[PDB]
Amino acid sequence: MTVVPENFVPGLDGVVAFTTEIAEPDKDGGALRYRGVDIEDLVSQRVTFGDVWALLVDGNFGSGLPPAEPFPLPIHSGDVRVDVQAGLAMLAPIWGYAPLLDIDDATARQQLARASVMALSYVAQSARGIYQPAVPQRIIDECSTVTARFMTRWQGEPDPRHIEAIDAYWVSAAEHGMNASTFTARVIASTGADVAAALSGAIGAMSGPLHGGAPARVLPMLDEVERAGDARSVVKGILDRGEKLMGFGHRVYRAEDPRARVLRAAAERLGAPRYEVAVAVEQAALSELRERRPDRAIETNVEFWAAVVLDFARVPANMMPAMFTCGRTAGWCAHILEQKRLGKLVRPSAIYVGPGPRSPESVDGWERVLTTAH
Amino acid sequence: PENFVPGLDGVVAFTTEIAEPDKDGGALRYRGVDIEDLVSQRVTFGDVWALLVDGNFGSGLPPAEPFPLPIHSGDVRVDVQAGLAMLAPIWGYAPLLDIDDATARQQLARASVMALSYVAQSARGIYQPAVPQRIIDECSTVTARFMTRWQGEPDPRHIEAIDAYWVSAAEHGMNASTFTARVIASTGADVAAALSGAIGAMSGPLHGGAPARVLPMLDEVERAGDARSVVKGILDRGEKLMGFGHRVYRAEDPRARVLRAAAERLGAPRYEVAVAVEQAALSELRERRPDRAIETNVEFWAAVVLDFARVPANMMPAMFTCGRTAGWCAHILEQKRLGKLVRPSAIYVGPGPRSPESVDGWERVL
Repeated sequence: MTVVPENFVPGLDGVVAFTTEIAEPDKDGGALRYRGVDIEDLVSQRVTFGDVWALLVDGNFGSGLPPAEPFPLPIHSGDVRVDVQAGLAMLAPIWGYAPLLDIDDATARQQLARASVMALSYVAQSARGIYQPAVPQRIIDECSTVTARFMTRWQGEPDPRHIEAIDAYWVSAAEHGMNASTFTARVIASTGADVAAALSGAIGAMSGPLHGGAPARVLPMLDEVERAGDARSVVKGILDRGEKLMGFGHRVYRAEDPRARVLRAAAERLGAPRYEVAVAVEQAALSELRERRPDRAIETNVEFWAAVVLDFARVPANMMPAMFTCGRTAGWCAHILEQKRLGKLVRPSAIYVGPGPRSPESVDGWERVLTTAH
Repeated sequence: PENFVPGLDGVVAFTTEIAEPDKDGGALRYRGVDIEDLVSQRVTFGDVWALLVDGNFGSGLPPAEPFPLPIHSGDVRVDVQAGLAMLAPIWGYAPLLDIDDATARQQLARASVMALSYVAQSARGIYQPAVPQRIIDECSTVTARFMTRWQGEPDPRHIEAIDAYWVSAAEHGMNASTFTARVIASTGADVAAALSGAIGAMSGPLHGGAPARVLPMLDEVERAGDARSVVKGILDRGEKLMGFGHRVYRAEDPRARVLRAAAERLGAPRYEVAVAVEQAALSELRERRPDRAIETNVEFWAAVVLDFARVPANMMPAMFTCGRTAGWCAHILEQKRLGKLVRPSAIYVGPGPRSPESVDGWERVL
């Protein structure tokens, strides 16, 4: 049994695994930048998601995400995350993706872009479901952005205001430093595996409820406030019965999350019908939490306004984790390529603290083991 | 960031009670039990799966249920990565966060044995009819079921060789696939999603541990007839000698020793040449660097044993994956009970603030 080092912390909390040039969540400064470019300037100027993908991955504009080729989704599992996780892995043999170790940066960059947009197409197809006929490719070819193509392939005739909402949300959710799925993408890429395998594994980590970042589960709250007309009494009733206010908690940035601000502004600008009730809930929830526990720094989670914006765009609640996955594909691809250029296998250690040497016959249940001596 | 080393190299990420690859002490132990005891006494893979996962004997891996593999991608690794992921909706796998240990353990066993069944079906391929379940039901162990599902009528000596290999390969401490399994599990995801991602990381050529590509060497020696000449020849033409190198354990890898013994005991036809190649390779290498500890890679005898059991070279990575499912499942259950997200950090060193207009290609953005 080995001694545990004095400085050991479980979960690698606060342990630096990489340096990165991709994006800076400036929590002290209250700002988020992608390759130096402020997120507010990207969203406010309505830079489309396909261009922000290229910015994060390449470090500049000029080679946006291309449209998806026609490819009917082969997986129908009843879960969107499963469909895209399995379907992406299956791309490597049919498309001829070699291991990352065997290809140059340019080929890796092309495979990342080709697979990244197919992930969005797969999500749109899986969301539309098997009980509807597909949207013809020539209808989707009318669109001029990838986001508009995604909304058309899914909804057929989407409101242009809802297309704008998704574009704001995806840009705001594209990248945010190291997290379990970004980390998983880099670990798999560090083995030299193909890019589809890395994206597939990252989707698996994204699906975990403790990953963080998924749109908050706030729709029953906003329904409870619509029908009662009083946000503060609802907010107090939730807290007084022992429940938790979804979408609010400890600060992430110094104060307001810059992403929460752009999504509140988008919901306002695009006229989301739930906007006022959501703002009334925000005021009442911050008020109640801040006087109940005035030592804690409490702020609105961006995830609160993520759910508002997606609900506006007609995204069902059980589809919101998939929409988060779709925007984060930009950051996943940027980190995969950065990890490719790094060329270092990720390999931490483990310390053994279990039982010492012992015979099989000393282990509980050995008598219930059948072995042949033929 | 002064003398910072990326990739968590050497950083301790977990403590574990599962197994001790005591390389510097010269022994491998699964829950304290020496691997040589397990293999020499012919403990079947399904019972070692339980030992690693539970910490005790008695609740072996169950047989797979009938379930024709739905993914036929041309890549066996892809078939099982995707197929495992698809198990969660049809089987009702809730996230790890939402279930108790007994339910998680049950789901790990059910999916782990389906992975073996999927590999067996993928390797047998779609151009052959499936083996009927009633023939597979005649088997008394999971490894026997695997080789029956694949080969239809497997030689029992070949089933024994596979049992030896899979137990030798079930677990070996922290590596990229085990680490990936733990990270995914630490998010609270379902166990199929963790095994699926682990298979992705396992497929990378830098992962390490897959059976060595030594069959052309063995081919040339059995043809040319003289091992030392061939070994000299390979080194002299500038190539490297597959399956031999710097020591891994203190001296002989204990998994190498049990795999060689099993090839000898089961009468593998290639055994005599493989032994000739081993002695020649170590002698020739020990001559060229006399102050270096040189040992046979276990992966050398892995290829010999697998080739004996009629595993084609392109199916050896999947055979390695099959065995390692036991360690993956053990580590997922341990991560579950640990209940702590794996959240490392990254340090920004990129450009400072700038406007979108100043960025190359801004003239192309609409």
